[PDB]
Amino acid sequence: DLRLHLLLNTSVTCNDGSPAGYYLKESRGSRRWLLFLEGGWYCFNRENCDSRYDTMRRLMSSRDWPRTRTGTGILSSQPEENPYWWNANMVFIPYCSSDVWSGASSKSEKNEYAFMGALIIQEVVRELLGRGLSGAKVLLLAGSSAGGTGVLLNVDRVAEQLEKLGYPAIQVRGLADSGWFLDNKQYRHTDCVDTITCAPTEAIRRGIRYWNGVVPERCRRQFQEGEEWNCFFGYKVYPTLRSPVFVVQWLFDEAQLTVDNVHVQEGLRLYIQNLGRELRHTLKDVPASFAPACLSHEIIIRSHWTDVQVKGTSLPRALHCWDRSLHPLKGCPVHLVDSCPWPHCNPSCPT
Ligand SMILES: *[C@@H]1O[C@H](CO)[C@@H](O)[C@H](O)[C@H]1NC(C)=O
Ligand SMILES: O=C(O)CSc1ncccc1[N+](=O)[O-]
Repeated sequence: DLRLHLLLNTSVTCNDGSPAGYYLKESRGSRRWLLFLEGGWYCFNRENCDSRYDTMRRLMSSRDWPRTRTGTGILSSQPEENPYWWNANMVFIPYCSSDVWSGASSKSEKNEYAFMGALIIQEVVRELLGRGLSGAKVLLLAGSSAGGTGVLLNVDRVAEQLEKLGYPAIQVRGLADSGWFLDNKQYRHTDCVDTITCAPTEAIRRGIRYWNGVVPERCRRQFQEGEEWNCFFGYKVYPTLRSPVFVVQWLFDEAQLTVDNVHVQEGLRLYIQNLGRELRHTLKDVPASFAPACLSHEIIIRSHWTDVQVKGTSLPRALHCWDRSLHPLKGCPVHLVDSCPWPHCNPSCPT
């Protein structure tokens, strides 16, 4: 079990102004720290944030959070379930800012909701430093879905924060799971007239303004004012990052298909095959990646995350090989992208 700590800086809040927080399980003597960002979409205007507040309130508020959570998958402390980092210090950071971890805005007379995802991460890091993180050798910022995009948006800021605080020896790395999206053509098209019809590029453009969203500095400098939404797309932001980042992405991610309006005749067959080919292409020059040809969503905190393999190598093995590479390796690969073109052409895909 990981134990809840609400942030001592109560100005760093979830959407409704309740304190943000983190769940922690320390591992005495380990100098590895895993900070995991939860996912769960986002909201981008008053109306759709209000709807999310009614039926997804745990993603907008800490008022009903339980005192503990069980660590699963990469957050498990059992080597049977987590061959990779079972002995690490484990941190689960709940997603309660609805801003893809990008926001830097407080609730105020002008703002019904606070969007503080970028500041939540910084505050968690700050408060963990007094709880043992100061002695760390590696801080792996991991995340799934919107949390995986959050890794891409925040990993270099965590590195800069620790450098400025006087901890240049902590190696900051990122693990982005299911957060590598394409701003591709939808299978069927609708103009952005409401929440359902609004494609992510336009929803994110609106969200950035609504959240006071922030993106990594080098990416911001490339795309400039009004175009920061580009930095939410992994293939565009990744080349601007300095921290080592391992990318986990199903070739046929269910969230990608959702925003593409895909729910099989020749037109759709070709669409799906082209999606997989495009995703594969974006990963060609990503040296640490794991991209199985499956229709699914998230992997790293699932209890059976050890089951899927690409070219005979599981994700926990690939992550271990990545660790070794950061000290090519014989029989210990880190770039694992399926080449077969249809979901479940890999027999190890989740059932
Ligand atoms: C609390 O968090 C806010 C927002 O990130 C920050 O500006 C402020 O300096 C923090 N205060 C303390 C005492 O850490
Ligand atoms: O959290 C989830 O399940 C999905 S998040 C997502 N999905 C698709 C496109 C963009 C995003 N966003 O977060 O940048």
